[PDB]
Amino acid sequence: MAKAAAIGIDLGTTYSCVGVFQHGKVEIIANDQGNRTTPSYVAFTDTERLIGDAAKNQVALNPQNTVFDAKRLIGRKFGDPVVQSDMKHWPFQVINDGDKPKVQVSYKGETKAFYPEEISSMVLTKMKEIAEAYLGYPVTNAVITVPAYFNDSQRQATKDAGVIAGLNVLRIINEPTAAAIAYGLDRTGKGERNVLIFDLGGGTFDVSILTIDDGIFEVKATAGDTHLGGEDFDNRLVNHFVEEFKRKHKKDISQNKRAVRRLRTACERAKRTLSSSTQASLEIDSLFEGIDFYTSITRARFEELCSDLFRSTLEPVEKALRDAKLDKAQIHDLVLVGGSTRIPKVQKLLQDFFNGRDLNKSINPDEAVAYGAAVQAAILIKSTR
Ligand SMILES: Nc1ncnc2c1nc(Cl)n2[C@@H]1O[C@H](CO)[C@@H](O)[C@H]1O
Repeated sequence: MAKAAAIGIDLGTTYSCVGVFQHGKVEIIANDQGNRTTPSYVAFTDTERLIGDAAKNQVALNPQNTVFDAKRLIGRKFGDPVVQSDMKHWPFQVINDGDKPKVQVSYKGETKAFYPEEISSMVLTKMKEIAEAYLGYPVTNAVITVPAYFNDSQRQATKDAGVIAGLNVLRIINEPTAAAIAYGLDRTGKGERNVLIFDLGGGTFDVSILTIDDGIFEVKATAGDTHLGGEDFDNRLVNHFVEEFKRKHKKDISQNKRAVRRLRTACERAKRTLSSSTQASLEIDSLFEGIDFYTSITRARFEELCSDLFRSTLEPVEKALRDAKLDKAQIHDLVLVGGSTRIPKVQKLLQDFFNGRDLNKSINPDEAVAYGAAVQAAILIKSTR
Protein backbone atom coordinates (compact mmCIF):
# COMPACT_ATOMS: atom_id res chain seq x y z
CA MET A 1 0.00 0.00 0.00
CA ALA A 2 1.96 3.03 1.40
CA LYS A 3 5.25 1.05 1.77
CA ALA A 4 5.03 0.12 -1.96
CA ALA A 5 4.40 3.80 -2.93
CA ALA A 6 7.06 6.39 -3.74
CA ILE A 7 6.94 10.06 -4.87
CA GLY A 8 9.24 12.21 -6.97
CA ILE A 9 10.07 15.70 -5.70
CA ASP A 10 11.62 18.53 -7.72
CA LEU A 11 12.90 20.79 -4.88
CA GLY A 12 13.51 23.98 -6.86
CA THR A 13 15.03 27.34 -5.99
CA THR A 14 11.78 29.27 -6.61
CA TYR A 15 9.12 26.50 -7.18
CA SER A 16 8.73 22.85 -6.15
CA CYS A 17 6.76 20.09 -7.86
CA VAL A 18 5.63 16.60 -6.77
CA GLY A 19 4.72 13.62 -8.96
CA VAL A 20 3.59 10.03 -8.51
CA PHE A 21 3.91 7.15 -10.98
CA GLN A 22 0.85 4.83 -10.79
CA HIS A 23 -1.26 2.70 -13.14
CA GLY A 24 1.31 3.21 -15.94
CA LYS A 25 1.25 7.04 -15.91
CA VAL A 26 2.77 10.00 -14.08
CA GLU A 27 0.39 12.29 -12.22
CA ILE A 28 1.83 15.70 -11.33
CA ILE A 29 -0.06 16.44 -8.14
CA ALA A 30 -1.98 19.74 -7.83
CA ASN A 31 -1.82 21.55 -4.42
CA ASP A 32 -4.98 22.70 -2.47
CA GLN A 33 -5.13 25.87 -4.68
CA GLY A 34 -5.11 23.64 -7.82
CA ASN A 35 -1.51 24.55 -8.82
CA ARG A 36 0.81 21.85 -10.18
CA THR A 37 3.87 23.78 -8.82
CA THR A 38 4.21 25.34 -5.35
CA PRO A 39 6.47 28.38 -4.52
CA SER A 40 9.57 27.42 -2.35
CA TYR A 41 8.59 30.10 0.25
CA VAL A 42 8.15 29.89 4.00
CA ALA A 43 6.54 32.84 5.88
CA PHE A 44 6.66 33.32 9.67
CA THR A 45 3.76 35.45 10.93
CA ASP A 46 2.36 36.66 14.30
CA THR A 47 0.02 33.57 14.37
CA GLU A 48 1.31 30.91 11.98
CA ARG A 49 3.87 29.50 9.62
CA LEU A 50 2.85 29.66 5.91
CA ILE A 51 4.27 27.47 3.12
CA GLY A 52 3.94 27.89 -0.64
CA ASP A 53 1.33 30.09 -2.36
CA ALA A 54 0.02 31.57 0.94
CA ALA A 55 3.65 32.51 1.88
CA LYS A 56 4.34 34.02 -1.61
CA ASN A 57 1.00 35.96 -1.48
CA GLN A 58 1.95 37.94 1.70
CA VAL A 59 5.66 38.57 0.83
CA ALA A 60 4.98 42.35 0.24
CA LEU A 61 3.36 42.79 3.68
CA ASN A 62 5.97 40.69 5.59
CA PRO A 63 9.37 40.80 3.69
CA GLN A 64 11.70 40.36 6.73
CA ASN A 65 10.03 37.10 7.83
CA THR A 66 9.37 35.49 4.42
CA VAL A 67 12.20 33.09 3.53
CA PHE A 68 12.94 32.00 -0.06
CA ASP A 69 16.20 30.99 -1.97
CA ALA A 70 17.13 28.48 0.80
CA LYS A 71 18.60 26.24 -1.96
CA ARG A 72 21.29 28.97 -2.53
CA LEU A 73 22.42 28.49 1.12
CA ILE A 74 21.97 24.71 1.62
CA GLY A 75 25.20 22.77 2.28
CA ARG A 76 27.30 25.99 2.26
CA LYS A 77 29.57 27.63 4.86
CA PHE A 78 28.75 31.18 6.10
CA GLY A 79 32.14 32.47 4.80
CA ASP A 80 31.49 31.13 1.24
CA PRO A 81 31.70 34.15 -1.22
CA VAL A 82 28.39 32.90 -2.84
CA VAL A 83 26.61 33.26 0.58
CA GLN A 84 28.26 36.65 1.35
CA SER A 85 27.28 38.01 -2.08
CA ASP A 86 23.65 36.70 -1.97
CA MET A 87 22.99 38.00 1.65
CA LYS A 88 23.22 41.62 0.36
CA HIS A 89 20.06 41.02 -1.77
CA TRP A 90 17.73 39.25 0.68
CA PRO A 91 15.27 41.10 2.99
CA PHE A 92 15.55 38.38 5.69
CA GLN A 93 18.49 38.16 8.13
CA VAL A 94 21.25 35.54 7.63
CA ILE A 95 23.45 34.87 10.69
CA ASN A 96 26.55 32.84 11.38
CA ASP A 97 26.29 29.77 13.70
CA GLY A 98 29.80 28.14 13.85
CA ASP A 99 30.56 28.94 10.14
CA LYS A 100 27.03 27.65 9.18
CA PRO A 101 24.37 30.11 7.92
CA LYS A 102 20.99 30.29 9.73
CA VAL A 103 18.03 32.42 8.62
CA GLN A 104 16.80 34.56 11.55
CA VAL A 105 13.14 35.61 11.69
CA SER A 106 10.37 36.83 13.96
CA TYR A 107 7.80 34.05 14.56
CA LYS A 108 4.75 34.32 16.89
CA GLY A 109 6.46 37.40 18.45
CA GLU A 110 9.75 35.55 19.18
CA THR A 111 13.18 35.58 17.45
CA LYS A 112 13.88 32.15 15.88
CA ALA A 113 16.76 30.98 13.66
CA PHE A 114 16.66 28.07 11.15
CA TYR A 115 19.24 26.11 9.19
CA PRO A 116 18.67 26.11 5.39
CA GLU A 117 17.88 22.34 5.64
CA GLU A 118 15.14 23.12 8.24
CA ILE A 119 13.67 25.69 5.79
CA SER A 120 13.83 23.21 2.87
CA SER A 121 12.34 20.48 5.14
CA MET A 122 9.22 22.75 5.58
CA VAL A 123 8.88 22.96 1.75
CA LEU A 124 9.39 19.12 1.53
CA THR A 125 6.75 18.57 4.31
CA LYS A 126 4.20 20.58 2.23
CA MET A 127 5.07 18.52 -0.93
CA LYS A 128 4.63 15.30 1.11
CA GLU A 129 1.19 16.54 2.45
CA ILE A 130 0.08 17.52 -1.12
CA ALA A 131 0.87 13.87 -2.26
CA GLU A 132 -0.85 12.39 0.88
CA ALA A 133 -4.06 14.49 0.24
CA TYR A 134 -4.07 13.26 -3.41
CA LEU A 135 -3.34 9.57 -2.61
CA GLY A 136 -5.56 9.16 0.47
CA TYR A 137 -2.74 7.59 2.53
CA PRO A 138 0.71 8.76 3.86
CA VAL A 139 3.58 8.28 1.43
CA THR A 140 7.06 8.43 2.90
CA ASN A 141 9.45 7.05 0.16
CA ALA A 142 10.81 9.78 -2.11
CA VAL A 143 13.33 10.61 -4.83
CA ILE A 144 14.57 14.22 -4.37
CA THR A 145 16.40 16.05 -7.19
CA VAL A 146 19.38 18.47 -7.00
CA PRO A 147 21.33 20.48 -9.67
CA ALA A 148 24.06 18.38 -11.36
CA TYR A 149 26.79 20.75 -9.94
CA PHE A 150 25.76 20.21 -6.28
CA ASN A 151 28.76 18.80 -4.32
CA ASP A 152 28.62 16.11 -1.54
CA SER A 153 27.90 18.66 1.24
CA GLN A 154 24.89 20.13 -0.68
CA ARG A 155 23.54 16.64 -1.52
CA GLN A 156 23.93 15.53 2.16
CA ALA A 157 22.08 18.65 3.43
CA THR A 158 19.27 18.01 0.90
CA LYS A 159 18.96 14.37 2.17
CA ASP A 160 18.90 15.80 5.80
CA ALA A 161 16.05 18.17 4.76
CA GLY A 162 14.22 15.03 3.51
CA VAL A 163 14.82 13.20 6.85
CA ILE A 164 13.59 16.23 8.91
CA ALA A 165 10.44 16.28 6.65
CA GLY A 166 9.66 12.58 7.50
CA LEU A 167 10.69 11.22 4.10
CA ASN A 168 12.68 8.08 3.43
CA VAL A 169 15.06 9.39 0.74
CA LEU A 170 15.44 6.57 -1.81
CA ARG A 171 18.02 8.57 -3.80
CA ILE A 172 19.22 12.10 -4.47
CA ILE A 173 19.29 12.37 -8.32
CA ASN A 174 20.54 15.19 -10.66
CA GLU A 175 17.83 17.41 -12.19
CA PRO A 176 19.07 16.87 -15.84
CA THR A 177 19.12 13.08 -15.27
CA ALA A 178 15.44 13.22 -13.98
CA ALA A 179 14.56 15.29 -17.14
CA ALA A 180 16.25 12.70 -19.48
CA ILE A 181 14.36 9.88 -17.62
CA ALA A 182 11.05 11.78 -18.18
CA TYR A 183 11.66 11.57 -21.97
CA GLY A 184 12.74 7.88 -21.76
CA LEU A 185 16.18 8.75 -23.17
CA ASP A 186 17.89 5.99 -21.09
CA ARG A 187 15.74 3.29 -22.83
CA THR A 188 17.06 3.70 -26.44
CA GLY A 189 19.06 0.41 -26.17
CA LYS A 190 22.82 0.21 -26.88
CA GLY A 191 25.25 3.00 -27.85
CA GLU A 192 26.24 6.31 -26.19
CA ARG A 193 23.49 9.00 -26.38
CA ASN A 194 24.47 12.70 -25.91
CA VAL A 195 21.74 14.80 -24.33
CA LEU A 196 21.70 18.54 -23.73
CA ILE A 197 19.30 19.80 -21.00
CA PHE A 198 18.44 23.54 -21.36
CA ASP A 199 16.99 24.58 -17.97
CA LEU A 200 15.71 28.19 -17.68
CA GLY A 201 13.74 28.72 -14.40
CA GLY A 202 12.53 31.68 -12.32
CA GLY A 203 15.93 32.71 -10.94
CA THR A 204 18.59 30.37 -12.44
CA PHE A 205 19.82 29.10 -15.84
CA ASP A 206 21.56 25.72 -16.20
CA VAL A 207 22.86 23.91 -19.24
CA SER A 208 23.85 20.26 -18.75
CA ILE A 209 25.34 17.74 -21.17
CA LEU A 210 24.87 14.02 -20.35
CA THR A 211 26.05 10.84 -22.03
CA ILE A 212 23.73 7.81 -21.62
CA ASP A 213 25.67 4.60 -22.28
CA ASP A 214 23.52 1.46 -21.77
CA GLY A 215 21.31 3.05 -19.10
CA ILE A 216 24.34 4.53 -17.25
CA PHE A 217 24.27 8.37 -16.94
CA GLU A 218 27.45 10.51 -17.03
CA VAL A 219 27.62 14.33 -16.64
CA LYS A 220 30.06 15.67 -19.27
CA ALA A 221 29.56 19.40 -18.64
CA THR A 222 27.54 21.92 -16.65
CA ALA A 223 27.37 25.63 -17.51
CA GLY A 224 25.05 28.53 -16.88
CA ASP A 225 24.13 31.62 -14.90
CA THR A 226 22.91 31.24 -11.31
CA HIS A 227 21.39 34.73 -11.46
CA LEU A 228 19.44 34.55 -14.78
CA GLY A 229 15.82 33.54 -15.01
CA GLY A 230 12.18 34.43 -15.56
CA GLU A 231 12.22 37.18 -12.92
CA ASP A 232 14.81 39.20 -14.94
CA PHE A 233 12.28 39.22 -17.88
CA ASP A 234 9.45 40.40 -15.56
CA ASN A 235 11.77 43.23 -14.37
CA ARG A 236 12.42 44.32 -17.98
CA LEU A 237 8.62 44.59 -18.50
CA VAL A 238 8.36 46.51 -15.18
CA ASN A 239 10.96 49.11 -16.36
CA HIS A 240 9.13 49.51 -19.72
CA PHE A 241 5.74 50.14 -18.04
CA VAL A 242 7.30 52.55 -15.46
CA GLU A 243 8.67 54.60 -18.48
CA GLU A 244 5.28 54.34 -20.32
CA PHE A 245 3.42 55.57 -17.15
CA LYS A 246 5.90 58.51 -16.97
CA ARG A 247 5.25 59.42 -20.68
CA LYS A 248 1.40 59.26 -20.35
CA HIS A 249 1.03 60.94 -16.90
CA LYS A 250 4.37 62.77 -16.19
CA LYS A 251 4.61 60.87 -12.83
CA ASP A 252 7.46 58.58 -11.57
CA ILE A 253 5.99 55.44 -9.85
CA SER A 254 9.37 53.62 -9.16
CA GLN A 255 9.51 54.81 -5.50
CA ASN A 256 5.97 53.54 -4.65
CA LYS A 257 6.65 49.95 -3.38
CA ARG A 258 2.93 48.91 -3.69
CA ALA A 259 2.66 50.29 -7.28
CA VAL A 260 5.92 48.53 -8.39
CA ARG A 261 4.80 45.15 -6.83
CA ARG A 262 1.28 45.31 -8.41
CA LEU A 263 2.95 46.16 -11.75
CA ARG A 264 5.47 43.27 -11.22
CA THR A 265 2.79 40.59 -10.60
CA ALA A 266 0.73 41.89 -13.61
CA CYS A 267 3.93 41.83 -15.79
CA GLU A 268 4.68 38.19 -14.83
CA ARG A 269 1.06 37.30 -15.82
CA ALA A 270 1.32 39.25 -19.13
CA LYS A 271 4.68 37.53 -19.91
CA ARG A 272 2.95 34.11 -19.58
CA THR A 273 0.11 35.24 -21.98
CA LEU A 274 2.81 36.31 -24.51
CA SER A 275 3.93 32.65 -24.75
CA SER A 276 0.59 31.72 -26.47
CA SER A 277 -0.80 35.11 -27.79
CA THR A 278 0.94 37.89 -29.84
CA GLN A 279 -0.35 40.50 -27.35
CA ALA A 280 -1.28 40.75 -23.66
CA SER A 281 -3.22 43.38 -21.79
CA LEU A 282 -2.49 44.96 -18.39
CA GLU A 283 -5.54 45.99 -16.35
CA ILE A 284 -4.45 47.66 -13.09
CA ASP A 285 -7.13 49.64 -11.25
CA SER A 286 -5.82 52.77 -9.44
CA LEU A 287 -2.09 51.90 -9.93
CA PHE A 288 -0.77 55.25 -8.60
CA GLU A 289 -2.59 58.40 -7.37
CA GLY A 290 -5.97 56.95 -8.49
CA ILE A 291 -4.80 56.43 -12.09
CA ASP A 292 -5.84 53.17 -13.80
CA PHE A 293 -3.17 51.54 -15.97
CA TYR A 294 -4.97 49.81 -18.85
CA THR A 295 -2.48 49.09 -21.59
CA SER A 296 -1.11 46.28 -23.79
CA ILE A 297 2.16 44.99 -25.14
CA THR A 298 3.05 42.94 -28.21
CA ARG A 299 5.22 39.78 -28.12
CA ALA A 300 7.54 41.76 -30.57
CA ARG A 301 8.08 44.56 -28.00
CA PHE A 302 8.58 42.00 -25.16
CA GLU A 303 11.21 40.20 -27.31
CA GLU A 304 13.01 43.56 -27.87
CA LEU A 305 12.94 44.35 -24.10
CA CYS A 306 14.64 40.95 -23.25
CA SER A 307 16.66 40.50 -26.49
CA ASP A 308 20.17 40.73 -24.86
CA LEU A 309 19.06 38.32 -22.02
CA PHE A 310 17.64 35.69 -24.47
CA ARG A 311 20.82 35.89 -26.63
CA SER A 312 23.03 35.50 -23.47
CA THR A 313 21.57 31.98 -22.88
CA LEU A 314 23.63 30.73 -25.92
CA GLU A 315 27.10 31.55 -24.36
CA PRO A 316 26.73 28.76 -21.64
CA VAL A 317 25.43 26.36 -24.37
CA GLU A 318 28.66 26.95 -26.36
CA LYS A 319 30.79 26.78 -23.13
CA ALA A 320 29.14 23.41 -22.18
CA LEU A 321 29.78 22.00 -25.72
CA ARG A 322 33.52 22.99 -25.56
CA ASP A 323 33.89 21.58 -21.95
CA ALA A 324 32.17 18.31 -23.09
CA LYS A 325 34.44 18.39 -26.23
CA LEU A 326 31.39 17.89 -28.50
CA ASP A 327 30.24 19.65 -31.66
CA LYS A 328 26.48 20.53 -32.12
CA ALA A 329 25.82 17.62 -34.57
CA GLN A 330 27.16 15.16 -31.84
CA ILE A 331 24.16 16.04 -29.54
CA HIS A 332 21.38 13.46 -30.03
CA ASP A 333 18.65 15.14 -27.87
CA LEU A 334 17.68 18.65 -26.74
CA VAL A 335 15.46 18.73 -23.59
CA LEU A 336 13.64 21.91 -22.29
CA VAL A 337 13.25 22.38 -18.50
CA GLY A 338 11.83 25.39 -16.62
CA GLY A 339 8.75 27.54 -17.20
CA SER A 340 10.73 30.22 -19.08
CA THR A 341 11.55 27.76 -21.95
CA ARG A 342 7.88 28.15 -23.02
CA ILE A 343 8.91 31.60 -24.40
CA PRO A 344 8.76 31.22 -28.24
CA LYS A 345 11.85 33.44 -28.85
CA VAL A 346 13.94 31.27 -26.46
CA GLN A 347 12.91 28.09 -28.37
CA LYS A 348 13.61 29.75 -31.76
CA LEU A 349 17.13 30.87 -30.62
CA LEU A 350 17.99 27.40 -29.26
CA GLN A 351 16.54 25.57 -32.37
CA ASP A 352 18.45 27.90 -34.78
CA PHE A 353 21.72 27.45 -32.76
CA PHE A 354 21.25 23.64 -33.21
CA ASN A 355 20.64 24.16 -36.98
CA GLY A 356 16.81 23.80 -37.02
CA ARG A 357 16.63 20.74 -34.67
CA ASP A 358 13.41 19.48 -32.96
CA LEU A 359 13.18 20.18 -29.20
CA ASN A 360 11.87 17.77 -26.51
CA LYS A 361 9.16 19.96 -24.97
CA SER A 362 5.89 17.88 -24.88
CA ILE A 363 6.16 17.47 -21.07
CA ASN A 364 5.33 20.73 -19.13
CA PRO A 365 8.90 22.09 -18.68
CA ASP A 366 8.29 23.18 -15.07
CA GLU A 367 7.08 19.56 -14.36
CA ALA A 368 9.60 17.39 -16.37
CA VAL A 369 12.05 17.03 -13.41
CA ALA A 370 9.33 15.88 -10.91
CA TYR A 371 7.99 13.59 -13.68
CA GLY A 372 11.38 11.81 -14.10
CA ALA A 373 11.93 11.67 -10.30
CA ALA A 374 8.45 9.99 -9.96
CA VAL A 375 9.47 7.41 -12.65
CA GLN A 376 12.78 6.70 -10.84
CA ALA A 377 11.06 6.54 -7.41
CA ALA A 378 8.63 3.87 -8.86
CA ILE A 379 11.54 1.76 -10.26
CA LEU A 380 13.54 2.12 -6.98
CA ILE A 381 10.60 1.19 -4.66
CA LYS A 382 9.79 -1.88 -6.90
CA SER A 383 13.45 -3.10 -6.63
CA THR A 384 13.25 -2.66 -2.77
CA ARG A 385 9.92 -4.69 -2.73
N1 LIG B 1 3.83 30.39 -20.12
C1 LIG B 1 4.99 30.85 -19.64
N2 LIG B 1 5.69 31.74 -20.38
C2 LIG B 1 6.78 32.31 -19.86
N3 LIG B 1 7.32 32.11 -18.65
C3 LIG B 1 6.64 31.20 -17.95
C4 LIG B 1 5.50 30.53 -18.36
N4 LIG B 1 5.06 29.65 -17.39
C5 LIG B 1 5.92 29.82 -16.43
CL1 LIG B 1 5.90 28.92 -14.97
N5 LIG B 1 6.89 30.75 -16.68
C6 LIG B 1 7.92 31.28 -15.80
O1 LIG B 1 8.76 30.21 -15.39
C7 LIG B 1 9.29 30.49 -14.08
C8 LIG B 1 9.08 29.28 -13.20
O2 LIG B 1 9.70 28.12 -13.77
C9 LIG B 1 8.65 31.80 -13.62
O3 LIG B 1 9.55 32.87 -13.91
C10 LIG B 1 7.41 31.91 -14.51
O4 LIG B 1 6.98 33.24 -14.78
